[PDB]
Amino acid sequence: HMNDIKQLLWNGELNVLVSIDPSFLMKGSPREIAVLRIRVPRETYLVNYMPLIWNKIKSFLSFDPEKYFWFEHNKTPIPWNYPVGVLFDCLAGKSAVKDVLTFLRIHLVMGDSLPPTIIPIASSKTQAEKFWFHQWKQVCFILNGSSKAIMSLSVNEARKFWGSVITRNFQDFIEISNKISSSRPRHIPLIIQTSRTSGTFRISQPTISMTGVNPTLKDIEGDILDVKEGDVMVICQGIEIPWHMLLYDLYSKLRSFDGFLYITLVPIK
Amino acid sequence: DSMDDLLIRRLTDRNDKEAHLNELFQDNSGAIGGNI
Repeated sequence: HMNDIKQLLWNGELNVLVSIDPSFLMKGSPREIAVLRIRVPRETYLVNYMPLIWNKIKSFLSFDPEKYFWFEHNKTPIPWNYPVGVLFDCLAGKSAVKDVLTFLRIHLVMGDSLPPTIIPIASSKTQAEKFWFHQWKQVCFILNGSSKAIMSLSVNEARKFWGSVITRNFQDFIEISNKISSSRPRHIPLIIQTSRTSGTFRISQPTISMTGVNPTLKDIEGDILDVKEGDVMVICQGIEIPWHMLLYDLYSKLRSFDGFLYITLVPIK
Repeated sequence: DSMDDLLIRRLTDRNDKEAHLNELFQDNSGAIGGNI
């Protein structure tokens, strides 16, 4: 059922190897300082781990805490403002005394010339919450036609909503997310992306009306395929999704923790 | 339900595979979700 499925997504979790570039550290500091081996939920943001990072390297920093900070994967800038699982799917591709280790390698970097479209890691401890709540405000509007449902939550209710993401309180998350919208969607909050690993990466947020209709993924093939296509596998929440899958079902069950349903397109052959 | 059964099956498998060798990533064992 739905909640069982949502519980599986909530329990989603990855092995993440974080490396701190020497640029942040004092020449000669212990190896263990620049490395963190952690478990990170698919439904969260990498930025929620800055406190953990800072607390470990504080005593060995190479500066007094005008450079910018951001994450990278194999020398390629990676946006912190997407759920970790979505970043993973984008990097994994078809991947959806010797063993296969499934993990995400992340490197904390600094610099003066902030990379294109990259939102730097802030010192403002409400950066993620502010961005995330703004995500849900858009979602409420997309789903209900208005943002009334979310604006009506008490201030503490909204804080409790974000709080559940940090504490992993499934009950609270389900409680508030459902309150924002539990009716049938007017439109679907859908984001479509390709790979950040292979080829020319692209992302789109097509407008998809749901009033009086019940489209399948195939039905919206016009938003998924490009002009050149007029050989694509759809990956959502790290798994393969059939073309006959109903969009309402997909959204209502597999949407991410920021309220948006994300699909990753990967070449089959 | 069979579609839901398909979802559960693939998501469970996903979690299992992604949980493999988690013993090597225990530096935040007491704070999975990070911190405020």
